[PDB]
Amino acid sequence: ARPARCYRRIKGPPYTREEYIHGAPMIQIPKFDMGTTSAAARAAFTMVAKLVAEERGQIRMQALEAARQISSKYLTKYVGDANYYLRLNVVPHHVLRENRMLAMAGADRLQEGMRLAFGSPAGRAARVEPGQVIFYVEFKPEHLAHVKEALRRAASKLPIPTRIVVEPK
Amino acid sequence: VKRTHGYRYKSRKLLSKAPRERGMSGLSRLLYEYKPGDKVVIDIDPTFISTAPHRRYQGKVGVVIGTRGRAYVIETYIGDKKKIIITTPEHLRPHLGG
Amino acid sequence: MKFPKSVNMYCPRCNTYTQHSVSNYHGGQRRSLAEGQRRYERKLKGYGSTPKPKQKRFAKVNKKVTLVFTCTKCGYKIVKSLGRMKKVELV
Amino acid sequence: ARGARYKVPFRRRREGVTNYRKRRKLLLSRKPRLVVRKTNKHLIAQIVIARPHGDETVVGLDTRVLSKFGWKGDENNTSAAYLLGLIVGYKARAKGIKEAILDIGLHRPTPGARVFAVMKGVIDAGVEVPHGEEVVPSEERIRGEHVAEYAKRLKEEAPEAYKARFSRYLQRGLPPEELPSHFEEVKKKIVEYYEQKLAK
RNA sequence: CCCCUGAAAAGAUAUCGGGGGUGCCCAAAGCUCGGCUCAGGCGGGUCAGAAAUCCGCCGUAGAGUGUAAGGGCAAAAGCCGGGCUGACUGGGCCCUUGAACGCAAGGGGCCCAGGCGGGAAACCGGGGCCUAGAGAACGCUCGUGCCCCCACCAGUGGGGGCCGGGCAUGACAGAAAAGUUACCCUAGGAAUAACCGGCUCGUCGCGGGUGAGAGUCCCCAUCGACCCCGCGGUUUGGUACCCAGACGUCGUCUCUUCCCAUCCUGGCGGUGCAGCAGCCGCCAAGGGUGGGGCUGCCCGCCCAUUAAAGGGGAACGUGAGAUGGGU
RNA sequence: AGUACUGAUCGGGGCCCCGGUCAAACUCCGAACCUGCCAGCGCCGUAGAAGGGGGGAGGCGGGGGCGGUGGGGUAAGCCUCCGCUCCGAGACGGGAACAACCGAGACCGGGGUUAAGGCCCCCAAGUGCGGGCUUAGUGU
RNA sequence: GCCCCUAACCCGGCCAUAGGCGCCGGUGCUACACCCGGUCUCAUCAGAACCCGGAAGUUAAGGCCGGCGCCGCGCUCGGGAGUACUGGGCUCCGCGAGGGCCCGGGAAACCGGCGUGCUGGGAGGGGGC
Ligand SMILES: [Mg+2]
Ligand SMILES: [Mg+2]
Ligand SMILES: [Mg+2]
Ligand SMILES: [Mg+2]
Ligand SMILES: [Mg+2]
Ligand SMILES: [Mg+2]
Ligand SMILES: [Mg+2]
Ligand SMILES: [Mg+2]
Ligand SMILES: [Mg+2]
Ligand SMILES: [Mg+2]
Ligand SMILES: [Mg+2]
Ligand SMILES: [Mg+2]
Ligand SMILES: [Mg+2]
Ligand SMILES: [Mg+2]
Ligand SMILES: [Mg+2]
Ligand SMILES: [Mg+2]
Ligand SMILES: [Mg+2]
Ligand SMILES: [Mg+2]
Ligand SMILES: [Mg+2]
Ligand SMILES: [Mg+2]
Ligand SMILES: [Mg+2]
Ligand SMILES: [Mg+2]
Ligand SMILES: [Mg+2]
Ligand SMILES: [Mg+2]
Ligand SMILES: [Mg+2]
Ligand SMILES: [Mg+2]
Ligand SMILES: [Mg+2]
Ligand SMILES: [Mg+2]
Ligand SMILES: [Mg+2]
Ligand SMILES: [Mg+2]
Ligand SMILES: [Mg+2]
Ligand SMILES: [Mg+2]
Ligand SMILES: [Zn+2]
Repeated sequence: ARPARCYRRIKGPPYTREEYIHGAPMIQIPKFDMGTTSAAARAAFTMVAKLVAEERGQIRMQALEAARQISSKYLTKYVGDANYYLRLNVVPHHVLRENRMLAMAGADRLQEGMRLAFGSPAGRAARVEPGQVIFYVEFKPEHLAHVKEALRRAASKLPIPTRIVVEPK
Repeated sequence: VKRTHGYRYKSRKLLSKAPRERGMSGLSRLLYEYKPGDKVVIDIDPTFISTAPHRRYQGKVGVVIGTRGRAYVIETYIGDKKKIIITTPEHLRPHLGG
Repeated sequence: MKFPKSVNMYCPRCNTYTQHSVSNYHGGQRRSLAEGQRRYERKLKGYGSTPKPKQKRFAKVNKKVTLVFTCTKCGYKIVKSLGRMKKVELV
Repeated sequence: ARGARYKVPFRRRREGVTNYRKRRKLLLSRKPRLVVRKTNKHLIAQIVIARPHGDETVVGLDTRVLSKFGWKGDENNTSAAYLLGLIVGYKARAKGIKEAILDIGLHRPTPGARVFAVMKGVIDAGVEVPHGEEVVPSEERIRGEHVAEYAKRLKEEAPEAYKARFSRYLQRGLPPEELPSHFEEVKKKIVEYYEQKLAK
């Protein structure tokens, strides 16, 4: 895959209508809510931590997934699934394109260079704004250090600067 | 590709109607008797599109010049050229601004 | 498309609607005494290349459907075209 | 009804009194409309001019006006329809109307109907109303000979059924077998009244 | 040619921009009048069933409307039935194609006259609910007119003319048209490629953050999944700014210099450093980095040594210095 | 902006309800803004508006800056649209040089005052003034 | 004749403040209805409907009027909010995509509040000329 800097910047309109996009990729993220998802048991949790974007840009689906695994694995190992709720708040609706000569992908992909330069689908990304909430964690106040560490580890995998915001529910 | 030019070639928004505007329209616009010299506004009715003027005349103010059977002859301007729109009253409204 | 073999149609000579029989149009044979044909044979005589263009590439798939309506009362003939489509079936 | 995307129909359409397609075709004429309406008891005849903010009724009358000329027949039979049409036509001619277009609304245009009886009365008063030659009822039905023949047969066959079915005629003092002559007298009265008014 | 989007709420608007369609089809899928209401759901009902015909309740259109897309449409523009042929004859004006602003064909609208169809009437009908299905000159053919002309006059046969329909150019504002040149020739072009140069860095090389996991235990001695941030200009690519009256195109030889992201030589540290060895990091470019076999090679592999037998830049250094194996 | 039509999309709760994420080819709402007619102001105009006729063209390769996340593209001193301005066809001051960045529009000669920008020297004008930060020659 | 006032009826305009569901009332001389029949005009499988002829019955329903609750809808109402967005200027910040300052405009969702048809012509009825 290309470096994420190639697709970090928002440079055009959103590309999301899958009934018009040919060969649109599937969303590979297997689940979006972690931990104790039922609201009856979330009533125990009183602290809210939020990993929040600082700049405007695009996060790739693989980057979101890697942050999700690192944060969820840390939270399971050190807080236990019965003591937290973790939600990846954004969905990668945007479809990324790449212009490259390749295999059987249309007769217009066999012409080299910038001739017929509209690329084929290459992945998915979530277009985010400043102050947008990327990760949302509900937790009991005793696990604040572990939750902040999990959010830091998740933030290490993302292409844009972020911050952690802690507050009461 | 260069722009195609049908008689209604960029008229999706102009010919769309809101859900509260659906169906037949009121008949009061039929009952305005315009005399020569009256000022009218070309406001296209989408339910009678086959008799409606071109989209370029929407919102333009014209002067009634005469009557042809049941239509009205309206002298208007597109930029600086004088154009003649012969249209029935259902696409016209009286101009109240003088 | 199917078209009737007889219609009720206005006749300009009768100045009224009469019954018209319906037939397909058939072009007449080119007569050798036509002025253009005479000029063409004159041009064909003598040495030289082929003197006139002859179309090689054709694009039409159908011809314009042409029909003759004959007034049964007076024999006045009206030839009309129904547009470019496949050949009609008289029924 | 349910949701913002529901389009409520026009008030007169949802009350079921105006066919707006037919109304638009009538309004294209640009002529006055002879509106004829039927009820269970009376007949309404109006000469209407349509305006952008509301129709203007030049003349309007139901069949209660025939009592002014001494009608003792039914309120809404064919003879009553004709007399109402005559009065409305004379009033419209007084007010300046010389042509009109028949407007029957949701009623059916069956031949010999009371709406065409009203139209025939209006035509005889002196107002031109276009119509086919096969819809106006016969002069026998306009005079009311059908009512008289029914009353005669009912009196011959079942007298108690005759009294029950024509009680109001007998209260009024006109037996239904004398309907044509009384129609003739009332028509003479109306014609003389409005013709003297027109001369003066 | 046509629809949506691009298109930035008047108009106009491009790219080998995105999603699609067109070269038809229909005597009914055309005209009109009337009646009715669709998809779907629910209750009851012989065969009968998920689905047949029947009774009723709900049902904003979730149906249908020939055909793309968009728009329109419910006592209808849909469905059924009745009657029909206006998919009519002769003309005019206007809109669009073609913005303001010149300019074909085609298409649409409003009408006047003739004569009709449906309808009580109003009213509608010059094809298809609307926006696509479209063709000059010359020639030929057909229709039409008590029509006009053909050379001193009349006649006969024949020819031509005006008006209208068709026969076609799809490269669709209209030549009738296959290759090859490395044997090649001309006029030009950096309006336009190949080399170097410029811009860019996807690719390539290099560095860093993170720490699942491995490491007997032990994330970080040594690695570093899933991801992310960068640098160089050392490969390849993109673009086409300069250079076609010409900057000599690979490799090698010869000779000089520069960089450091260091292979050895100097200094230091860590180690899963007992010694011998090995691995990892930092400073450091003064010096060294060789001889052969294979391929034109660059590269690569191999041989015997060696402290080690590093990698790059200099118009891919250096053909007015050579060589000429390759191209 | 919304997620109500057409679509996607994460959770909870009981086909519906609630919260959540989206739409160039979705839209109940909806600006700034642009645009038609009328009246006025402003300005231009009888030393001649609108409108029309005639002769002669050049040109029909454009480019730079800024703005439409314009559309495309990894990006490009890249391709292709929209608008103002400037270069081309425009002198001159500043920017270290420099067509289009800032200032500014040049008949000739002289006097003065300012614009951009600058005032330790090169170099005209300040080793100017108050407070605070930096130890890296960071930076200028 | 003409002027004024005014229910239910007729012809309309705007086309949900007018629609939907549920509950409680009022209205009946006249008017609107349900209603009673099918000889005639006309109509179908069916006098159900349409069409015709009536007046025994009833306000049960429709229609019209008044009240309440919910859903939907509306508003030039308060908040949201001078927020989002935006026309013009800038040697103003940021590595950059971008953001900032000044002059001028300025929403939407949603929350609360209020409202839940208004109106033109005619008939009929009442009061004057
Ligand atoms: Mg862009
Ligand atoms: Mg064009
Ligand atoms: Mg049409
Ligand atoms: Mg526009
Ligand atoms: Mg079509
Ligand atoms: Mg119909
Ligand atoms: Mg054209
Ligand atoms: Mg033009
Ligand atoms: Mg066309
Ligand atoms: Mg002679
Ligand atoms: Mg051409
Ligand atoms: Mg060039
Ligand atoms: Mg090159
Ligand atoms: Mg060179
Ligand atoms: Mg790489
Ligand atoms: Mg680490
Ligand atoms: Mg290169
Ligand atoms: Mg050069
Ligand atoms: Mg040279
Ligand atoms: Mg040289
Ligand atoms: Mg040379
Ligand atoms: Mg070093
Ligand atoms: Mg070289
Ligand atoms: Mg040489
Ligand atoms: Mg040399
Ligand atoms: Mg050789
Ligand atoms: Mg949003
Ligand atoms: Mg605009
Ligand atoms: Mg050009
Ligand atoms: Mg430009
Ligand atoms: Mg300078
Ligand atoms: Mg000085
Ligand atoms: Zn004839």
